[PDB]
Amino acid sequence: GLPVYVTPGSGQFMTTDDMQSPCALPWYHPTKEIFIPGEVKNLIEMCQVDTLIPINSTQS
Amino acid sequence: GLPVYVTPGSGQFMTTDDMQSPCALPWYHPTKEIFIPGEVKNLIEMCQVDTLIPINSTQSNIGNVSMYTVTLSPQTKLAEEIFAIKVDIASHPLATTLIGEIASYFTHWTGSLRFSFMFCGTANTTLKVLLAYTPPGIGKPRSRKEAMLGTHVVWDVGLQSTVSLVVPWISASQYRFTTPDTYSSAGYITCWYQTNFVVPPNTPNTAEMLCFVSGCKDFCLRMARDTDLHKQTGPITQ
Amino acid sequence: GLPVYVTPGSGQFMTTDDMQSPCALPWYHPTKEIFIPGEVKNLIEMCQVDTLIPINSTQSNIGNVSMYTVTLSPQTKLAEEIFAIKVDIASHPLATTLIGEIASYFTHWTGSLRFSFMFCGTANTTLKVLLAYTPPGIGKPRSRKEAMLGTHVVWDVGLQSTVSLVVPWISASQYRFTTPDTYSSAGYITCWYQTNFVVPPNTPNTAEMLCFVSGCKDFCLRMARDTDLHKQTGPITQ
Amino acid sequence: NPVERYVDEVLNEVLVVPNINQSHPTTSNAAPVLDAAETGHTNKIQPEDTIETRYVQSSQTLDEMSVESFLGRSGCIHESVLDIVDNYNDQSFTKWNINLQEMAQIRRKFEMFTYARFDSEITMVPSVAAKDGHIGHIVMQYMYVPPGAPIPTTRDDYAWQSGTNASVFWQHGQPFPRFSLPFLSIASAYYMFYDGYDGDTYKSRYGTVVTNDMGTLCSRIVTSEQLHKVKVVTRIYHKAKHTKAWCPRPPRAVQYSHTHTTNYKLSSEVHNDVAIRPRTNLTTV
Amino acid sequence: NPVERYVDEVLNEVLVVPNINQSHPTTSNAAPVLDAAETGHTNKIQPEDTIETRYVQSSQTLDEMSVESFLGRSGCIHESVLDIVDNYNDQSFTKWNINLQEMAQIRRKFEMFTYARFDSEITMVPSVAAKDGHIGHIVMQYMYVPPGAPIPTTRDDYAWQSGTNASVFWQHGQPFPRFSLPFLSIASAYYMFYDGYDGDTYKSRYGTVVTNDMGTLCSRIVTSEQLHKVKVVTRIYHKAKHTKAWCPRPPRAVQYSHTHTTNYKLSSEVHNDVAIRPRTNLTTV
Amino acid sequence: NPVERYVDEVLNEVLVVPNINQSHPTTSNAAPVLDAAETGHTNKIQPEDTIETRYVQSSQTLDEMSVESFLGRSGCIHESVLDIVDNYNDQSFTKWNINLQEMAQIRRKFEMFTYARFDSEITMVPSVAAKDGHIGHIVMQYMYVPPGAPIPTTRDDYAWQSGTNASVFWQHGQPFPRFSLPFLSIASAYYMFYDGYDGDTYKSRYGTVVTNDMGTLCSRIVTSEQLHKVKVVTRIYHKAKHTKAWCPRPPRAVQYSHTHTTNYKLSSEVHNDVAIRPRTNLTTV
Amino acid sequence: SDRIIQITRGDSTITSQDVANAVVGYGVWPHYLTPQDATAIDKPTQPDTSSNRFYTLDSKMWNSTSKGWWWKLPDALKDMGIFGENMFYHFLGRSGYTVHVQCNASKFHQGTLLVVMIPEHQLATVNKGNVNAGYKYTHPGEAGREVGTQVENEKQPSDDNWLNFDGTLLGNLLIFPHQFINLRSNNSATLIVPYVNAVPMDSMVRHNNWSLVIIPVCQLQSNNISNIVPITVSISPMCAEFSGARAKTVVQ
Amino acid sequence: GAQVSRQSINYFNINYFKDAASSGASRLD
Amino acid sequence: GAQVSRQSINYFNINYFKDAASSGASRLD
Amino acid sequence: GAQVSRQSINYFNINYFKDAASSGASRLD
Amino acid sequence: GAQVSRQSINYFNINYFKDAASSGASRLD
Amino acid sequence: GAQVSRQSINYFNINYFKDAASSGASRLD
Ligand SMILES: Cc1cc(CCCOc2c(C)cc(-c3noc(C(F)(F)F)n3)cc2C)on1
Ligand SMILES: Cc1cc(CCCOc2c(C)cc(-c3noc(C(F)(F)F)n3)cc2C)on1
Ligand SMILES: Cc1cc(CCCOc2c(C)cc(-c3noc(C(F)(F)F)n3)cc2C)on1
Repeated sequence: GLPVYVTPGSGQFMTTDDMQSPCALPWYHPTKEIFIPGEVKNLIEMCQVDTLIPINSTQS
Repeated sequence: GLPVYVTPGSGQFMTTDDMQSPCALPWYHPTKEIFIPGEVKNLIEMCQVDTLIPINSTQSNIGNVSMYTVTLSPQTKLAEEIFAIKVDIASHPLATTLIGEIASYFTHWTGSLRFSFMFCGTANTTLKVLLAYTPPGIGKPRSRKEAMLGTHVVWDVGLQSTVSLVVPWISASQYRFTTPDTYSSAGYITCWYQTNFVVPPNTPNTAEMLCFVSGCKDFCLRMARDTDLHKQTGPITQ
Repeated sequence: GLPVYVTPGSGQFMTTDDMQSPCALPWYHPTKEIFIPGEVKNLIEMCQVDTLIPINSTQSNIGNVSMYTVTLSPQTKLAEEIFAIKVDIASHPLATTLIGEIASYFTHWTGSLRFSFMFCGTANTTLKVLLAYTPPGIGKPRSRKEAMLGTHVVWDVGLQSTVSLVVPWISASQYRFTTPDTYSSAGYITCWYQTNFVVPPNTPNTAEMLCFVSGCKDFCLRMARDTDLHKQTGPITQ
Repeated sequence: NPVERYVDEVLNEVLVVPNINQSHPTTSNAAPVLDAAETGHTNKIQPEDTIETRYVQSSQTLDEMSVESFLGRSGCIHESVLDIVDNYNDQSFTKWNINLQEMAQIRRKFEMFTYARFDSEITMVPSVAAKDGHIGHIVMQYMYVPPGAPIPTTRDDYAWQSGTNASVFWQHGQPFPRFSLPFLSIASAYYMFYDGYDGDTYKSRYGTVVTNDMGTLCSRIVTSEQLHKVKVVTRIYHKAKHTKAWCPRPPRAVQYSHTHTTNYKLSSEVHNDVAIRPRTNLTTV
Repeated sequence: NPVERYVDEVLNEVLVVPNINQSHPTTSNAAPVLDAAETGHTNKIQPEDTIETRYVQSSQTLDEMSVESFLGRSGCIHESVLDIVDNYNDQSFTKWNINLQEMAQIRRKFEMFTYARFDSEITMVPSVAAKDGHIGHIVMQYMYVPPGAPIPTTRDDYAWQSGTNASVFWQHGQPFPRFSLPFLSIASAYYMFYDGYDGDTYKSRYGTVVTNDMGTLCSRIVTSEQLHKVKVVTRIYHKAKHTKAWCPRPPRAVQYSHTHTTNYKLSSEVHNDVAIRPRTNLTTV
Repeated sequence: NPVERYVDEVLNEVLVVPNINQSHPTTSNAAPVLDAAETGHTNKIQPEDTIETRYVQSSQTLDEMSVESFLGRSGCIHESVLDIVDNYNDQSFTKWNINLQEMAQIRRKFEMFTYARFDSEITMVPSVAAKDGHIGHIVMQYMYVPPGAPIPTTRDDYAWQSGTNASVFWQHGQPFPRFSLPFLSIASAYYMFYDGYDGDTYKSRYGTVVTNDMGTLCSRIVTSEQLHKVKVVTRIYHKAKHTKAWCPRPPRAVQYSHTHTTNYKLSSEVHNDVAIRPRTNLTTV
Repeated sequence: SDRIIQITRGDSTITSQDVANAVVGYGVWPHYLTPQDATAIDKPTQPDTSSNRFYTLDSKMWNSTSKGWWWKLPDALKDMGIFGENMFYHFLGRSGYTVHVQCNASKFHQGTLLVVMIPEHQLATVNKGNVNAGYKYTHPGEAGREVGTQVENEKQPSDDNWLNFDGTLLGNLLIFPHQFINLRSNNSATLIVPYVNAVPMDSMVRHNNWSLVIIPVCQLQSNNISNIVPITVSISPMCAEFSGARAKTVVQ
Repeated sequence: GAQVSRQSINYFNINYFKDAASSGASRLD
Repeated sequence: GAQVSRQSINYFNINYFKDAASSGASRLD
Repeated sequence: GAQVSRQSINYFNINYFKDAASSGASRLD
Repeated sequence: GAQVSRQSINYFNINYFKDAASSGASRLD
Repeated sequence: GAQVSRQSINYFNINYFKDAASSGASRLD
């Protein structure tokens, strides 16, 4: 077969990796997506909304 | 050689994976395929065929053909109830029907159900019956008036012996669980006397009724799983 | 590098796999191929050649050339039986023939068989014989009348010493097992006197007959396997 | 478009279900809800015919309900045991008469059809239990002996040479072995059921045992005797590929008893032998 | 250019932030800094409106702040334990009612939205501890039992055949198992919160437990009993892929108590239950 | 079409068998069923000539009966043993005079031809048995010593340097070693049989030993002496590739006795030495 | 009129003035074997009208306690004229059928029969280990088998109609070609089935392709029970062909 | 060998072994 | 199957499995 | 190096090593 | 995705991951 | 990067690493 060279990192599990993997539910068709108001695509949309500052947060 | 990176999952065995593998019998040529009547390509073809509901499956009836028939007869009180069952495709009076058995191999279901009834009294026996479907969010109807407020068919027995009641797909979510789970409990089907069972003299004062079930054009199952309608408690030997 | 997913089967050694592998003798140049008569490209070429059937392999004959001949002679009773064997290509009287030996390296067989017979009496010896093939689903014929109701050839001995009987492929399934398995048992071949063995005076009152077997244009074997017509019970040493 | 075909496979939208159209109140002497089950045909009435429906755009697909999908999942069909107790030569090898009748789960699925034609994918899961501590270097040999081939009677039988039979050697620590098998019958399809015999006498055999001879699976621990005893259990999994099925039938309703036969047991209280649950009465949901 | 599109993904410059333009001193009756928070809208004033800014070319990108990125990291959601103490048959298998509520870190992130739709990537990290010395040959089986399927009650239950359920077999020494799951709800999105019940009585259940039934994860040590006892801990990690989220909400401010509920504990000194740190007074930075 | 050629290989329909045509009753002085076996030719009569046949469309193929397929399966040809009993230096290495005569199964197949030309694929299955418990780190070295090259006489012989010979090093836990060998004869084909001598005197050798010298296979455990003794058995498998065979012959009918010779044993009751089964009489099927 | 029918086969014609349409098993009409599917190479014999005709079996009596009846094909026709002769003189046979079940009563009678044609109906034995149904029990001939009567020998097959005599539930038999004879609607059932098997032709003696099962799902009732109500079955082979001629096989 | 399609979105449908039994699940319809 | 683009700098965007759930993180915007 | 054919169904017939003895089983006929 | 060049001697310069930090050593000059 | 030739029988002569010392045995003549 095709000669290959296994590189360092192989076999490891990185929580932030971005690989593909086999699907445990083949042929399964997800429920049709309906429109829902309020979709968020980026957290910046939430940082642009005012929220109150607990500025007078003394112990009492 | 080509530098590669072995990914997580490698080496594992997933019973539902879809990989290729070397053939143990190289050069082997399979027997020519001949035409055989009755080919099935999709299980939906089996869900669209009517099968009898063991609706009268009380303990004294199970193990008898009588577990499939409902007895009708002249009533002394008006608007009496004939039968009542949950409409959930895999709930119990209809779990062992063909569509119920197949639904039991899947986790989700959707679509409309077709319930049929065939009267088996004499040709001189008359009767009018009300078949009703009660959508969820309420208890089973306690009277004919309460039942007829929902979806229903008034069936008049005559030359044509069979009637069909379609239980429309009326749900909040696009699908429901096939297993008995309240949230996705689909409602009830009840049967009541619309008028009465009338016969002339010298005629049997009772008659049977057969009940069938199948799925409509919109019926569909999803997410394959193992069934709980069959088990193995010991080795199956030679 | 290229992300890969190691699939089940990896690392295993399948004796019938078909992979490539590095060569231990790089740059080596094989001896030029010269022409040699008799090249074989397919074993079918060997199944199409007649070989003798050790049809008379009784215990007292095995280990002698006489195990290959059938004796004929003047009869006192009419329509006597001469021989009877199963037609299954790997059954026993014909398992050790060339086609039988090759069939023993495969699990399935199909096609028509060609049985030939050569008379070896004097040029003044006459005879008519009936060679019959009995399709399955019935016992071996107990008489000539019962045998001639099936496929058969009436052979008249003359200038041409050999006759051929073709056992047509008559089976329910497209193939049969080569090993003695009832379900796919192909039937029998029997031989009877059609008239009699006649000779003038001063001529041997007995004569031999040789039996051959080979496959027709439709003969074919399938699913390679190891043979049970040969074994090894100890080490083979230098 | 063979590329448009591919997008549908990735999304699993090859077999779409029809939409529900809007219907209206009606008054006619055409009564679709009425029919005759005696004909043997199912009434083809749809929801638009009994109630006033709205227009709904169906998105459901039937892909997962296809025969390929239904029978295309690996299930266990056998659990082979090689338990070294006191005699390595006798306990380090065994054999199994191949069949798909010993495990209820996959057997019931295939038996929902009368005939089926398919290729097979066999996957093996070997697990070595250390009874005394170490496991050493375990190497296994699984050999397919088609009907007629010589069956080994000792761990060093010449038949293990596998000069023509197919053998798979597995080494402990390596991935699970796997291979494909083409449709093997001498007929056009496998018989899930067979109402026939191998003869016409009171002693003839009945059923699929007559038509479903698949040969034997012989296995052995290749490694020679080690100080520490081990117990190797190899579980065989099967999956159908490129499947076709004919004449569907009622699902098995009672437990299985033996291979190649529909025989069953019945107790004094039959409701315990079937999945049917006793109802209090006709009106108790 | 789909290639120009690709260069942006490699450099992570798909979502760029706007530049700051030069502004100048102003004097007008248009007062952007003044507004009314009562309207429920955020004042849209920018820096160029309050001070005299210079021109600055912004290079920052918002790619990493995308919902896909925020929820697209594997986090632990469960730690399964199989501890062999004194009975192999009872201790070599277990089950878990699947959910994403048991581990605070990922739970809090998903709960910053009301609804979310996504595919899942499950990665398993098994680790075998040798309590007596050796570990032998450990082979594990993880089986997904969707709601309704039979749950195994012994290590040899017929349900382990996995004739239709999905099972992943892992062999010690091989890479960590991993697989994908498509969006599984019977609805269009998963409910992170649900202000509803499964009935209308004082005994009806409340919350996401009503809508988030995901089935059970059954696992067992496939290897049969070994002389030396082991403790196998399998940690399950989850990651969302192809994500969509709706209606953002306030982040969880106090510790979680139980799964599927917003219930919380409160001590006598509440400032200890929240992340807010007491200020000495209004002017002590 | 080289693509049409490929579809045939995948389906295994390269060599199709002819169809059976419909035939009719006949009456003539052309008698095909009659002939003369004395000629040495097989009567070429077909079924259409003896019975009235129907038209049948044959689907069978001869691919699997090809010489490439018949000899193209890996079979065992040797089982090398390195058993550490009491002297590591003497027992950790060995040698084998290469040949395909020691295992009956593959030997019989090749000997169905007089000459054969092919490339070889060698696959090795090593298995380490722990006689005392542990196996440590086993590394093996298999070296091909062509006739004439120096044969090692100790485990540290300089010949193990393998400066020019081909050596394969295998590490326990790694996949089974494998490699290809090109057709090696100094002639155009290998002799399966040889009716000749290496001289013309009463002491000259006879048979294939004269023409089939393939050299020696030397092997050793590379790992140095370990506390625990092991027994390493390496089984060698051979498979022919790109094969050609000439002049077919009768199959071996009795057991083999020695390598490179057709010699055989015969008991007092010869029917026990051959596969022929005694018939009761001529008419007992 | 859609409730009338005339079926002509060879020299026989059957009529009914109260039918419930007809059923064509799996939507495939019987036809002769084609050269692309054929395997046996000798020319088949096709008796045509001398074998493809209606043969009427022995009648059965239906009463309030009847549990059912079953017949197996081609076994049920083993002694029926030329068709019967042909199945024993040849190794192989192939055929489709027109099954016509007859049963009339009155407009004051009630009852329902489920008429089913089951392919490969492999019978079961109950509480007898791995012992299977014996040959003679599954080859009753034209007399068929009356459920609930036989004298219990060991190789006796199951007599549980609710479990289809094979371990599956009666209510699901409708997945097979079938019809109902509901006395208030029709007095006959008609099923036309093609040849169904994994091989193009088979042994007519060791293998039964179809099984005719008649189960009364609704008890026969009336106020004139002394009047016997019989059930009669008439079967007609279709496209019957045989191959591999020889002497006549003698069974048992 | 494999079947390459184009439209650009190429569908390289590879068959790694020389036997039909070796390939994965079949297409539907 | 995968989507090949050209400009020359080809972007072979492979999808190794037959299900959408199998692929990696989605594109933004 | 390998022999590529087209018709579209390409048959990439690869030979991974530099020696003829290295390749798999031969074609028939 | 990777940059393919031609002259014939093609230089398939592959980048197996979606981040710039993932690639190997840089070109000089 | 590798040198692709055509005639059709393509000879993909790949060089997997960026150094000349990394490649296999040289061509003769
Ligand atoms: C109906 C029907 C169809 C079948 C086929 C079942 C598959 O059975 C097998 C199995 C499980 C393995 C092999 C096999 N071939 O090679 C090997 C090994 F040697 F690698 F194990 N095992 C061969 C068959 C026919 O059985 N009944
Ligand atoms: C909201 C919301 C969404 C979800 C889905 C969580 C994922 O849960 C799982 C897990 C973790 C594993 C499997 C699973 N499928 O197969 C297997 C195995 F058998 F390989 F383990 N495990 C199935 C689901 C639904 O839960 N709550
Ligand atoms: C006739 C005929 C043809 C042959 C050749 C048999 C193959 O024999 C071998 C084997 C089995 C191995 C090697 C070999 N080459 O390198 C190595 C190793 F060092 F890697 F083992 N073993 C060389 C030959 C000629 O023998 N008789």
